[PDB]
Amino acid sequence: PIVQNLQGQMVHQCISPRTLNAWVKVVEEKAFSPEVIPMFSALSCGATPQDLNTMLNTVGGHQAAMQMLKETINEEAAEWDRLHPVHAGPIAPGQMREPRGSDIAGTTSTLQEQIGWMTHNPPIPVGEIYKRWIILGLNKIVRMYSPTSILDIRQGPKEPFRDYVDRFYKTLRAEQASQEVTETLLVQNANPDCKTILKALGPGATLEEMMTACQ
Amino acid sequence: PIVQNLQGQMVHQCISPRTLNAWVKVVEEKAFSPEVIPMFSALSCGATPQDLNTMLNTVGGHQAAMQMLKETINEEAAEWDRLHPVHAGPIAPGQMREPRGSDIAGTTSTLQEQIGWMTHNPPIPVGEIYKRWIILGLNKIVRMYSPTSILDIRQGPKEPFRDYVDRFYKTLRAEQASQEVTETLLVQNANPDCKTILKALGPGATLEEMMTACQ
Amino acid sequence: PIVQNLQGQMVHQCISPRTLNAWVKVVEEKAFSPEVIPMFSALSCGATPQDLNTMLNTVGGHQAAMQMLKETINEEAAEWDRLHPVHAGPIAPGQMREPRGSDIAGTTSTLQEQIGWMTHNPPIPVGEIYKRWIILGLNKIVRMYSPTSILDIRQGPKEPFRDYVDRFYKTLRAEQASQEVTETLLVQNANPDCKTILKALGPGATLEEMMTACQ
Amino acid sequence: PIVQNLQGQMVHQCISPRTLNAWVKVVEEKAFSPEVIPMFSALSCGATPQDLNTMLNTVGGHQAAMQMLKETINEEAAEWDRLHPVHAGPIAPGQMREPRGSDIAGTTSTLQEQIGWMTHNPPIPVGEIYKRWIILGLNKIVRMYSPTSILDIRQGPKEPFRDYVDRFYKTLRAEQASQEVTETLLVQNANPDCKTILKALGPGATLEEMMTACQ
Amino acid sequence: PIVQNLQGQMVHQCISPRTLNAWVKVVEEKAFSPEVIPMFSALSCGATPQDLNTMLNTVGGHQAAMQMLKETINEEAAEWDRLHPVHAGPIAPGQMREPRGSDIAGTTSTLQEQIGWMTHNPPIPVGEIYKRWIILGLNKIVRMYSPTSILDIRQGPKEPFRDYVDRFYKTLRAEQASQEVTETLLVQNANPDCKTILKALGPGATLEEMMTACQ
Amino acid sequence: PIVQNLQGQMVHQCISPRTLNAWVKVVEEKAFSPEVIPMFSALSCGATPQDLNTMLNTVGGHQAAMQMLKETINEEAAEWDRLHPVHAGPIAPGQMREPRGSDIAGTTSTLQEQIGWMTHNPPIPVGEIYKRWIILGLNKIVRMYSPTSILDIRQGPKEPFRDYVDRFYKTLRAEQASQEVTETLLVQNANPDCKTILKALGPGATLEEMMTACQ
Ligand SMILES: Cc1[nH]c2ccccc2c1CC(=O)N[C@@H](Cc1ccccc1)C(=O)N(C)c1ccccc1
Ligand SMILES: Cc1[nH]c2ccccc2c1CC(=O)N[C@@H](Cc1ccccc1)C(=O)N(C)c1ccccc1
Ligand SMILES: Cc1[nH]c2ccccc2c1CC(=O)N[C@@H](Cc1ccccc1)C(=O)N(C)c1ccccc1
Ligand SMILES: Cc1[nH]c2ccccc2c1CC(=O)N[C@@H](Cc1ccccc1)C(=O)N(C)c1ccccc1
Ligand SMILES: Cc1[nH]c2ccccc2c1CC(=O)N[C@@H](Cc1ccccc1)C(=O)N(C)c1ccccc1
Ligand SMILES: Cc1[nH]c2ccccc2c1CC(=O)N[C@@H](Cc1ccccc1)C(=O)N(C)c1ccccc1
Repeated sequence: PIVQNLQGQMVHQCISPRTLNAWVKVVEEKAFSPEVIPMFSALSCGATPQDLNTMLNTVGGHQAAMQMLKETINEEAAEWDRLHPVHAGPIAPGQMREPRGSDIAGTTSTLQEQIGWMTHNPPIPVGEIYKRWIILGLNKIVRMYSPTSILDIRQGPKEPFRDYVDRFYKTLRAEQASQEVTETLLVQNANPDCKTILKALGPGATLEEMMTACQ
Repeated sequence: PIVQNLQGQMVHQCISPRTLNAWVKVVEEKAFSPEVIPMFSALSCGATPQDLNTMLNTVGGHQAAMQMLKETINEEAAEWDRLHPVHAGPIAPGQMREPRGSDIAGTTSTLQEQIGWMTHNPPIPVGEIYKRWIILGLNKIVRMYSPTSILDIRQGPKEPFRDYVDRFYKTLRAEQASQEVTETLLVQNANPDCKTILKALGPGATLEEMMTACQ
Repeated sequence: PIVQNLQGQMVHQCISPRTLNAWVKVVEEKAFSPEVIPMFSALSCGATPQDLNTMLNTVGGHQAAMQMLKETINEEAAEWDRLHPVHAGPIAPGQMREPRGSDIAGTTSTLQEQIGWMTHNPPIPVGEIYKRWIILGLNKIVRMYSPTSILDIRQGPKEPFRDYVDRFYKTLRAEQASQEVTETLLVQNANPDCKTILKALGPGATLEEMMTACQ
Repeated sequence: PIVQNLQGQMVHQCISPRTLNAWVKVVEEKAFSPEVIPMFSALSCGATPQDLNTMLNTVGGHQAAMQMLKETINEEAAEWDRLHPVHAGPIAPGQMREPRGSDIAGTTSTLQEQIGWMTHNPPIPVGEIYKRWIILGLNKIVRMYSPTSILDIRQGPKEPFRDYVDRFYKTLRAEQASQEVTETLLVQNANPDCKTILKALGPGATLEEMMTACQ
Repeated sequence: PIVQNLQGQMVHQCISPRTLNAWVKVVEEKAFSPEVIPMFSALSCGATPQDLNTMLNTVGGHQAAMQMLKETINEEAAEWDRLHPVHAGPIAPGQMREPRGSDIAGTTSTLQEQIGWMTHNPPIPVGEIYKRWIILGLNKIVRMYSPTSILDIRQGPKEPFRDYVDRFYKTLRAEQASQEVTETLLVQNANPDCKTILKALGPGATLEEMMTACQ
Repeated sequence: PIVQNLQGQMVHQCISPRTLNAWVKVVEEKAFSPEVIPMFSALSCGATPQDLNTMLNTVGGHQAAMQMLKETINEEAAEWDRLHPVHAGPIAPGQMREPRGSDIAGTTSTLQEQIGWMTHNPPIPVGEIYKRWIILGLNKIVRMYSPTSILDIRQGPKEPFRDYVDRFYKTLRAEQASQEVTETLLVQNANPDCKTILKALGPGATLEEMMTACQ
């Protein structure tokens, strides 16, 4: 990644085994459960495009997902190139060239060029731009592997209300890949006895009040 | 988080895998037992609002609680906006804008803006302000999931006094979410033989003396 | 905690997950065995009162002990206030105020005030003062939960002398909470055959010589 | 490895136990699965040729592979020598000599000479050059130990489409040692019912659309 | 411990959880096997007397040994006082006082005084002096708990020679607490067939040659 | 070890628990398998003779090997003394003395003297010189405990060729203690069917081609 030293200047630092192992284990344990995405984002703080490819490459399984991610990346890179065409022809000696989609994705750029872009003034944050493309793809994957529709999350006749609400909002989080946009459907899919207590609370009950009322 | 360097200046530093993993495991092992809250506070030392959202987002389960936390956060942010309205209209070029509730909660502010607020002179400590809102919500959650009333903590006929006092004050801590405001109820809920020894100690016995007397 | 930087100046540093986890696990594994106390003291090197409360708060169980510790802390703070009354009335603008017991225990002081006291010249070491109060309380707890009197530590008819001496001095350490003030009682509680060998050594035998003689 | 200090200058640093252990465990757990290669590359960030030999040498098993790697290294070093012959005869006192293949592979050069090359201006990046040779060899090994042809990856009659796509692209990755150059063969090797749905999608369906259509 | 900073000056640093845990686990796993002593010495690199007491205090069991260690420490401190008597009477304002045995053992000195001695010019290395006393005691303990005499280490009729030599020199190391001062007794305690081969080698065979000859 | 600081100067640093534990576990898990040697060399990067003795001393078992290592060390030290005799008589006040074999092995030199030699200009690298002696001894040990001759490594009638080549080169590595100096013996010890395929390849087949041909 790029971090600041005591100069205090922005410099490249090797990705640590600590970070590498964290990401590998998160994927191993959690697959594409939505809470994997914020972990990816935090572990890749300050990442160059090279670092981002490294993390993605250390994933052993899930190659269907990874191919879908590649397809999303290529789509975003094509759109980058539409929005910001780069001038062909030889570039000026010693000068910084403009990055195209493939440079941002780190397929056609060197680490040194990536470093140059990220630390220039003003900087071209190719690491942040590539990370956004990756998260866009990962969100699609989280939504694809979400196994259940919110419409099938209904409270069991013997299920405690809190356990039902946990399933409901966990399902909501995956179906929406942790992006916000509920109250009524939650009451509707409650079991008969809880639904009765809830309807009699009136509209605008907080979740706290609902869980209290059905405890 | 924000830490000081050797300049020695306040600078942003990436959240470490060590911290990320600690928080994830604490929640996994302890749920919303009250001692989870001080762990959250210590692990989030120097946190930006982005860092705080990261930690909250890496929690996989407990989505009922998390939605309750969101509702508490939105309440505190609405109140912030009532107390400190921000001036609409274009802000002055190159100047720091005023944060509203959603900026403090990190929903509508960038990391760079958060950094600017936290390191300004005088600083606007948006990380500390957001952490207070979060702890307020987490305390509500700790109190909700407290499974037992202090009124049902009574010493078993064969239960050692120390084991009874452990249950009593552990229950007290959850019911009050580790916030202070006892002696008499502790004696009242003691078993017959211990209660006898305790009553004969008179008022104002220290807990030490009570546990000694019933050992 | 407070540590020195390369300026090299005394600055506040966040408590590390490494330290937090160490303390939590020590208590989990060892309860209030006496060797827990020196571990507490070493893990809390350079601690502010805030850090000390953090460590104490991350303890999940043992709430009878923790309440006894609170009572000891309040006693020491009352005595601090007797010895060093603070002047009421508004304090001088921009000036350091005097800490009372509750400030030292970190109940009524901010981290910034604690930092100010600890780094002032001359410093008021509120972290060290609070740590002493805590260790005073923890020592009482170690002594309370000591399950056996030294008078009941007697060598088994088939127990090796070394195993008996281990139990004897381990019991002594708890009963005295690792504070020093023996030879004769150790011989007295030895089994018949070992006691015979020991009596014939005469007074002033070193433990080494005693263990050699009964090996 | 070589890293920059606060001068901020390029200096040699000892390889850490953290890195050494990471590499050893990766090989132990994963053999020559393709995701091992990017892990090698990241763990060897900034590596001297000495560091690269160290990592390769700490591998205990897989000695057939290691001998194949040696043969690849010797081939690349022979080619280096063809392209960049070094002048025989005594070199100038105090001056940097030219590296030949065996110096780059660290068989005939000292750590001090390697350091000199890597930090000279302009530098001769012998660590990066040697790493490329090693990855070239490791890629051959990954391809050799790939147990299955893509032609034998066909969807089971009861196999979920996603599970089939995972096997297909994982096989592709090994057979090609994680180097890119598919859609049609993936449809062809699908089972009858999925193939029907897929053919009726028309050409140019994204993988996302295909997996959606066969879910 | 005391380490140098970038000033680069000798400063006090808190003992790390890493070090604390290492020592605790070494004792837990290895007891007073001789290889425990060099581990103690290395883990206590740069230790103040306070740090040394900390490490000794975190040992939970083995209290017979610890009392023997205390007795050895008191003996060395008495001898220090004989060799270097300290002048009674009030010491000069602001000046460094002379350490007596109890100051070196850290029973009657503060951390600040210990720091002063260790960093003075010329320094009085109270940490190194105390460590020597401790190792002297630990060596006595290693020798006491050595369960077997070298005279009872004889090669089994079916025991491989290498396995016999391992037991022989491991026994030697404990009986001598890893202090050097053999060839003949090793041959004498060999089994009949190996002894025959060995006698016919003549005097002055290296161990290598002996183990080769009896393989 | 000796490392450079930010001055940036060569200074002594305590050996870390991380390093100490790594070495101890490597020996525990791997004995004197050849890949242990490069691990020793890397873990002892920058080591003083004191550090080298520390690492060797933390090994609990294998005392036959350790005594053989001592004998090798004494041989190398005797030869050092033959090549570089040191002048007897009192050395000049404040001046650096010449190291003899026992100083390099750290038996008769202090840490301060070792530091002086290693950081002098020009330096006398006593750590590197001692490490070479140790590796020379360890290599002898690896060769001694090699359980099998390359002449007994023959392909099983049902053994896959790759599994045979793994055993062959692993045996070669131990018998030669990871020092290079094969093709023909590998074919000769192949099973009948593989030998046939191999002979018909002609001389000069690469191992890659051989393993391909017998897959
Ligand atoms: C955890 C989560 N569960 C969801 C369910 C449906 C849709 C989205 C989600 C999310 C992501 C989610 O909303 N995470 C929160 C952080 C958070 C997590 C947990 C509790 C409180 C705050 C977040 O990133 N931001 C920016 C946020 C902060 C405060 C209020 C609203 C949003
Ligand atoms: C641990 C705890 N148990 C409780 C039971 C009921 C109500 C609250 C609690 C708490 C939180 C609790 O009170 N924690 C203590 C720290 C502490 C923890 C454990 C022992 C001693 C001191 C705390 O944060 N402060 C500021 C404090 C310090 C000294 C005296 C009183 C309060
Ligand atoms: C370990 C311990 N066991 C005891 C039994 C009864 C009473 C007290 C104790 C103690 C605490 C105990 O005495 N710990 C020792 C350190 C120590 C620990 C173990 C062996 C040697 C030195 C200590 O803190 N100090 C200041 C000390 C140092 C040297 C001599 C005497 C005291
Ligand atoms: C993971 C992988 N699976 C493959 C299957 C067949 C052939 C090659 C591969 C690879 C290596 C592979 O292609 N890894 C990717 C990084 C990556 C990994 C996973 C998902 C998305 C991006 C990579 O290194 N680069 C430079 C890249 C980046 C974006 C688009 C295309 C290539
Ligand atoms: C390991 C050990 N085994 C022994 C058996 C009997 C007596 C003493 C011992 C020792 C302690 C032991 O001798 N350790 C060695 C270091 C060492 C350890 C292992 C192999 C080679 C060198 C040591 O500390 N020094 C100073 C030393 C160095 C070279 C030659 C002779 C001595
Ligand atoms: C791993 C190893 N196996 C052997 C079998 C017989 C004899 C020696 C060995 C060795 C030690 C061995 O040769 N290790 C290699 C490093 C290495 C390890 C593994 C694969 C490729 C390169 C080494 O140290 N050097 C200097 C080297 C580098 C390139 C070519 C030839 C030698």
